[PDB]
Amino acid sequence: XVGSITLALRTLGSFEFEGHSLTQFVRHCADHFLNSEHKEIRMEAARTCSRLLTPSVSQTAVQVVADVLSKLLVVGITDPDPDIRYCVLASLDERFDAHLAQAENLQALFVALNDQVFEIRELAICTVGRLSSMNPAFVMPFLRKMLIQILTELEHSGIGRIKEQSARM
Amino acid sequence: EADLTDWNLPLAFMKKRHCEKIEGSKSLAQSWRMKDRMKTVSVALVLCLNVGVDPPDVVKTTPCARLECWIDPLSMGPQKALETIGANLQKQYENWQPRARYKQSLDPTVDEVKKLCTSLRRNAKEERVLFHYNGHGVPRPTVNGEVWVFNKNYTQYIPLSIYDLQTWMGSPSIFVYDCSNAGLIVKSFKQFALQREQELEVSMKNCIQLAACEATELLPMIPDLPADLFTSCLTTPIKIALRWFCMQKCVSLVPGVTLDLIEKIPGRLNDRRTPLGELNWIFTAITDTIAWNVLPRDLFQKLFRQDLLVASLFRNFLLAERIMRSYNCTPVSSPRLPPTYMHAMWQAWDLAVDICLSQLPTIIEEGTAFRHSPFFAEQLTAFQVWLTMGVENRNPPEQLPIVLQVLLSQVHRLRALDLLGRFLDLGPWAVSLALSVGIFPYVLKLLQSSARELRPLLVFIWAKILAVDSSCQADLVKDNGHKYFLSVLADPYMPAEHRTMTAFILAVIVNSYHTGQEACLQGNLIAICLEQLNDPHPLLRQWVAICLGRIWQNFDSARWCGVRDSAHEKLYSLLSDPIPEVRCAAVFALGTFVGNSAERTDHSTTIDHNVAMMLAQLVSDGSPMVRKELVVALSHLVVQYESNFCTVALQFISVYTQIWRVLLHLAADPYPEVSDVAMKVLNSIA
Amino acid sequence: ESQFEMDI
Amino acid sequence: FISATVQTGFCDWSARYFAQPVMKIPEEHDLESQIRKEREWRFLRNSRVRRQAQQVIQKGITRLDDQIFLNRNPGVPSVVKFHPFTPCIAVADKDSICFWDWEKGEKLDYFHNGNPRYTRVTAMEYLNGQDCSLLLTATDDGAIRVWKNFADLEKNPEMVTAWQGLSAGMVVDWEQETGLLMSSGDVRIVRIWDTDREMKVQDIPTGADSCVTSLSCDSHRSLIVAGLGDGSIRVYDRRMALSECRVMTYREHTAWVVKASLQKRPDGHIVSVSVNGDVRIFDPRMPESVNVLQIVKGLTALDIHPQADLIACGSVNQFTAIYNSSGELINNIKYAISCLAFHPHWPHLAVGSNDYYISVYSVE
Repeated sequence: XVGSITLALRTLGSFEFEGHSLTQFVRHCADHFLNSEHKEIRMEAARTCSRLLTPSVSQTAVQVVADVLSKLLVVGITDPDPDIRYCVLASLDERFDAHLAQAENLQALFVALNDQVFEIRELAICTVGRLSSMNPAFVMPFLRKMLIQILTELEHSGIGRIKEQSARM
Repeated sequence: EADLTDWNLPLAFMKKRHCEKIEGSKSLAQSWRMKDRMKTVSVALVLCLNVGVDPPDVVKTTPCARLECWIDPLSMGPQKALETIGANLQKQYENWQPRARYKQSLDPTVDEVKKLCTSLRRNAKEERVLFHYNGHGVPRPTVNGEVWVFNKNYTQYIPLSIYDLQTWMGSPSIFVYDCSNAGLIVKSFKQFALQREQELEVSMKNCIQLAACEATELLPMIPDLPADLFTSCLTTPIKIALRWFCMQKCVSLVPGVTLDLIEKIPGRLNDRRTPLGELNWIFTAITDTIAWNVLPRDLFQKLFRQDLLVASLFRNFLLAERIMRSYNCTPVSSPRLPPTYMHAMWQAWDLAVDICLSQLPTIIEEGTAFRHSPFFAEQLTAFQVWLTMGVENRNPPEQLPIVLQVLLSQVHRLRALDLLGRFLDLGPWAVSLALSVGIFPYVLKLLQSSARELRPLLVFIWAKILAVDSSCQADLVKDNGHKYFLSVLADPYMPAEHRTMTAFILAVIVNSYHTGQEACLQGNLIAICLEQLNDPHPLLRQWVAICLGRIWQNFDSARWCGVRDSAHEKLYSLLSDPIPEVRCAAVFALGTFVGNSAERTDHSTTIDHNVAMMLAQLVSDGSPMVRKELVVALSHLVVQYESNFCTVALQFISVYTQIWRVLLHLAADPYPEVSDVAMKVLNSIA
Repeated sequence: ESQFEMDI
Repeated sequence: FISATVQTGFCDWSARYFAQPVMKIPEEHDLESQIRKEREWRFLRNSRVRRQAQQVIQKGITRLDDQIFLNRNPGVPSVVKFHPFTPCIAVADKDSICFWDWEKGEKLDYFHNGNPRYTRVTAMEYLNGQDCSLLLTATDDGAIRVWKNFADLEKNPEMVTAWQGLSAGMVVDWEQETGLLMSSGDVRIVRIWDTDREMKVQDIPTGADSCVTSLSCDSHRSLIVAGLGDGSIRVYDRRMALSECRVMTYREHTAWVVKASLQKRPDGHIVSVSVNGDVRIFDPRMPESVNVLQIVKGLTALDIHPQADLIACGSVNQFTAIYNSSGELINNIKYAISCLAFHPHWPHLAVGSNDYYISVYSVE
């Protein structure tokens, strides 16, 4: 049952279909994502559903795209394993950022901005940074406070690792 | 392929009149009003501050906080200082409320306070009375529920029971305590309130309170803040907001900003286009936002909208809660707010200020002209971003009270009113939201404007509002708001799209509201309609017909001005129109024309029979919709001339016989609705 | 007597 | 006295225009909307059905006895109609409308027309035959009416609209492409109800005392054909004035002309049949007949096919003769056979006897 799903999902994204019918496939990929106690169905369902939503005008595609990104981005912040949290956030391209600009999506990305793992933070600062043109009223303040926290880390922490990571960020 | 024949065919009987039922929309119990319009009438400034005499509780520091309404009292000699501080404290409340009696009491006796509070009762009599109590001069208030004042000779601190105080003050009231353990005063007040109710059955609802500090805590002694810290926040927010900005580690990244520069920020707190006014304007928007996104709707209304002074105090109290936190205090409030110190709209203020006074040495040395803040622009941008996707009923938009603030200027009014249209767009729910945030009186006031760019955008809003809330017809007729719209409907150059809405607005204003029927008549609406009656836009013909329709419902004067303009004559063209809706409206109007009369002789009767004869050739009409309305029109005629149709009916068991014949063809109808209602009318004769 | 100042 | 004043919810319904949104793209244009996809799927299914029918016509129509089913209604079958693409066969009577299936073989629905006891459903049509179809139901007294949700799973009968046209019975001719519906009958008028405008456009005078027994029309080149009770067959071009209207009046029959019917070709043919039971193929450009045939002695009801040129007769003596337009014999099936009905596309023939039974035949 299980190891086949990985290659099926890889196929679904990795060569070019000419069916609208994909819109059902992406919404059924909400099942694969949320569940799958198997790590690999998740990490691949991610990498699929980012790829399939490239039609991101009219009002059906839009609700679908937005419905996915919520579920998709949830995993990018919330998922316990770091590797999925990296994969999801990295796949949220420039293609989407008019959906990431919404308050709610953006509130979630800021949680990523102070993650457990360093590499994810480095990613999220880049992401939020891209959007600071798009929806500046939310972003620009958060980024200012982030800047202050950063300069505080530089001056006042005696640890080298922290300063290193701080300057890098 | 055989798909091009398919897509290119007229689908008959698949439109709104067919699929949907011809019914009204069940309008909601719209509870957006503040009919509870309180007004703070008078103010007591009891101000125990025995200058140069530190009470035995707090042994103060060497460089302590010696400021006190932006005055060092010790620099002046005692009596001058105390009088001056009363003057300043009054000036600070005058910003927020300039039309109140300010009876300041300076180092007062018990009896003095009694005279004062009771006197202010008899003045204000049912309406809200402020009682500011400072108490830096006196010892800290006791667990007994006693607060301290003086005796006549200034030897002894006399106590003053809170029970006695709320005896003398009335129930609609509001207290501000700025003294060290002020939580104890809050607690004791709420206890002595219960004690009244329990003893009564053998206040608190109406009493608001604000208190500098919790019952445990002591106020700060910190040399660079003022000793008046809770008062100063409450009633000079921008002045401490800026000074407190300057004391943080935030200023590390605004180099060349000292406290001296903040003394001389140019502008004032009313001229919006000058750095001080700008910051003030921003501040207001921010605090109003933090309240509207945090508090439950009922409570938000109670505090932030009901009356000016209380609203100003609670807006500013949010700032106090944020500052005093950083010095181990917590302020207290009688309607207990949630904690708002962390709320992210503060970090907007922080940036807004940063920009708006990093730009300050360049102003104040060279004379570089003032460049406005991006705040309102960017904040409107966010609101725009939310409208794109967010037609949803998800979390509503955080910026909604900021949009309201932006309407108050020229600078961004056009952008805001468009965005407010594009929001009120989305349904009746969004109109319910914008009416709750208090958009209504600000929009209504813009009708008094004459900037020609607003005419499409106000029309567009007023359309969407009056769809949802028909009871706003009261407000528009009071202010001569109707004349604004009458002039838009008179314009031949304003596009058909918006003139449609204008006609609709005028229908709502006029709809069974007698004063509104009178006003719009005497603004020459019958002439305006009949010019636009024969347009090429079928909604407009429909709605402009409905205007005429509503304007002479049960209103005889409108019928007279109708007959002098030959309105009924001109309306006969719309009876053979290519859209049913236009015909419905036309029929509707010609019916309600007939419906009122007050028994007039030749002209009324002659005209009525001509109208009836012309309506009588709508029996062979396709839409039952028209035929329903047709039966209604004839029903109005029936209700007047009952004596005639009684005779004509009782015969069969020229003119009236034909009307009765029509009602038979309408009673014996293939569509059920038409047959039903035709039979109801004919049963009323029977 | 509106709550905020409207400059029309 | 004043309590007799009713107020319709039109002006309040109209006000709902402004509560609803304006700015966004409508739900149909949206290329990835489910409704449009279902519509497109329906249209694809329609095109397939058209092709299949065409293929059956190209094989050269052989003999024809194949009974797909026999059921029996609660009433006498009066008129029968085949929905073009879905297998829904509406078989109305004096009052009701039974909807039978011929692939499953099932009763789907049952209406009441809402008409009195004296009245009878003379004619019927299928409006919007291509997608989201409706059912027009012309009663003999004058009443027309339209039905939605006629053989649906989660729904019951819904009457869309209904209106008196007029005052043989009534006769109707829908024109899906033009938007027009022409009513005629006992009167000396052929009304033309536009269904977009919902008004009687033209009222063409017949110039004939007797009743209009059949009615059939042309799009592209406007030609209202109307056979009559005294025997004659008129043709009217609606472009000209009402004093001029009579293009042709050629009369080579005598009786209730059971059916005059017009082909949708630029080679237009009028196949007229009297109670005496004899076909005469006419042209609109000639004063007399091109071909001549004598078929059944006592003809009762008749149907003629759209795509192929089949004629399916009835008889007083129980026979069901199914010939070509050339006059050639194919079948004479041995049982008031008062309702025969072809498919618009496939070569399927329904029949309904005076006894309460239905059949559907097919050419393999």
